[PDB]
Amino acid sequence: SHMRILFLSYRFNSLSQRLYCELTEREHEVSVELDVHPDLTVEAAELYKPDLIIAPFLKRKIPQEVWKKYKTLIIHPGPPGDRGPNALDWAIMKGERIWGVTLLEASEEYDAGDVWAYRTFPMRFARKASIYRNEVTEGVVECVLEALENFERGDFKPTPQKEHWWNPKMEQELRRVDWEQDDTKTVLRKVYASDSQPGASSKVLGKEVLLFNAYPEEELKGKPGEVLALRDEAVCIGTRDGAVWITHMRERKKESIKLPSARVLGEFLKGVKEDPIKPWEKVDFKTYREILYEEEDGIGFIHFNFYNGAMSTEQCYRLLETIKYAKKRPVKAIVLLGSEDFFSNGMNLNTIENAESPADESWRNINAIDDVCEEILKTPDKLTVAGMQGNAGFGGVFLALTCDLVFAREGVVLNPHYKNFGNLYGSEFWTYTLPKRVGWEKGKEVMENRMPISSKKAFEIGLIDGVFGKTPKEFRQRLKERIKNFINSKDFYEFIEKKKKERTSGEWLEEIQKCREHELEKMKLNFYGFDTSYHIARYYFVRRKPHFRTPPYLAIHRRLKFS
Ligand SMILES: CC(C)(COP(=O)(O)OP(=O)(O)OC[C@H]1O[C@@H](n2cnc3c(N)ncnc32)[C@H](O)[C@@H]1OP(=O)(O)O)[C@@H](O)C(=O)NCCC(=O)NCCS
Ligand SMILES: Nc1nc2c(c(=O)[nH]1)N[C@@H](CNc1ccc(C(=O)N[C@@H](CCC(=O)O)C(=O)O)cc1)CN2
Repeated sequence: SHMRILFLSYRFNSLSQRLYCELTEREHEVSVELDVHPDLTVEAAELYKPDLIIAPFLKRKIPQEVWKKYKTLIIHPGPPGDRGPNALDWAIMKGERIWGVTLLEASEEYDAGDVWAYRTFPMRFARKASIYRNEVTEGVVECVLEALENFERGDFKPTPQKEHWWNPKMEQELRRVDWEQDDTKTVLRKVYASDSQPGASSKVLGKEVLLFNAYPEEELKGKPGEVLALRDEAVCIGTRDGAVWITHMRERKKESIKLPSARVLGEFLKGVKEDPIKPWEKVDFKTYREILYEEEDGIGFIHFNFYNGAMSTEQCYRLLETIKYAKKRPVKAIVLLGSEDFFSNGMNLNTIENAESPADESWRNINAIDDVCEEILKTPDKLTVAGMQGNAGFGGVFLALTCDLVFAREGVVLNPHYKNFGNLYGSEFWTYTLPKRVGWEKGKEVMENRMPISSKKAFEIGLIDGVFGKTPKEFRQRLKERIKNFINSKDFYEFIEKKKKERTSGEWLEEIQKCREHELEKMKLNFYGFDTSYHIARYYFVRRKPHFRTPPYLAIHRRLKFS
């Protein structure tokens, strides 16, 4: 019953990773072939001889030689009968109330194969990536697990499609924001449909840009197209009936880097005044709040919505300032909540690559995230909690591990490792937090593993302290009630008493410092030494360069001892 399954994916993306966790933790073997060349895909399937092929994310046709020989099921992020490469883009642009996902059989015509499973769900008015990572992903997991059981059953007959419609690749002219003609709702719809790829084209201050990560603004009312304000490198732009914040942009050029808006517009933003809102301020209206601090029931909650989970050096210092604020408050616990889509993905590779010296900026960024980690660790008189509502990878996983307690939503995927990105040693005090949780033996195994793990697996191995809730909202409510009941028990004051004794002693203070300097010694060699694999890997990743090989940690079939 344990199947051998081959994934065909354009990239090993969030959906591919989630499915990888769901299948392998059910004791199926999953090998991945990235979509490099049809000839390579033919070879992959003849080497691996899968029981079943699943294509979670693919942008071109599987060759007939493969799907006529091996049963091949393709994910489509739309309901049955929807066909085309940009299903979610069109669903958002058209304002569809209900949407869905479909698992269909490979065929010669795009998205025309018989249906193995499907789920429908109501749409949210939200970024494409948010729909993809939540509703679409959860529905795909259900369809794939259902198709697996039906495949093992042996007698299954898929349903041919009846009604169908085709939506082609959406052109940039359809996404383009015209500030004079588009009200705020229209700007949001266009950016949402284009986020995180490929962006909504527009002209801001006479510059051709692509827009990402929009938020309505209800106070600042200016003139259509006028850059009204700057807040944490996001810009606020007047629309037909109001204003919208745009936090990130990209020059309308090949292989340009997605960056905070202020680093793209740059010289054209002289005279635009910063308009700050401290995270702890209460505000009556809709606006962009990168970081939000709220106190409830003796708990201080810190939301930090860093686009794509990437924490630039400057974002790290803004988070650090909010943590220091919270530590002076009369709360018994501080909870780091990240955002709904990500807890954290560690250093911001985009702002590093864009820096005059990416090596220097790497150094600044890793010291800044370590300063956040050290501030959390040196909190002897309050409980600290990491609540991972969404995925965490790289330095962001070990950020969470500096908190006393780590909890995650069901279905969150963790990448507690670096080795994919030119073998960084990592820091964030992992040489202290990881052995304390799972020991050194199991600790090195965790960081040697280059594949994702679910929050359920992380809990089973003792990497985190609990997993609960199906949605961000349900996770936050359960987390709050769990912490509330703990900080009002006797074991809280007993826990804090032991934490005070330990984290005020010089021996603990000394051990922590030695951990940081050892990790940063290794990291400095990653950044400045003869090996430049980190810099090369960074260049390809941030500029969306295509894959030319599937590495052996993904492709079981491309390993040496294979038969
Ligand atoms: C984007 C999409 C294509 C899926 O990819 P994904 O969910 O983003 O997968 P990932 O796990 O790699 O997400 C990581 C993101 O966080 C960014 N990120 C993470 N850590 C980062 C860091 N330290 N620094 C900078 N950026 C970071 C990544 O750059 C990436 O963002 P990007 O999409 O702008 O490149 C999805 O939105 C979509 O629309 N799919 C439809 C296509 C389809 O289904 N076709 C048919 C399939 S059979
Ligand atoms: N055997 C086969 N292979 C497939 C599918 C299939 O059902 N049958 N379904 C594919 C997923 N859905 C689509 C639908 C349309 C397009 C498409 O239209 N692509 C452009 C390429 C431009 C682009 O990058 O989008 C083209 O002209 O070929 C790509 C994937 C995955 N590969």
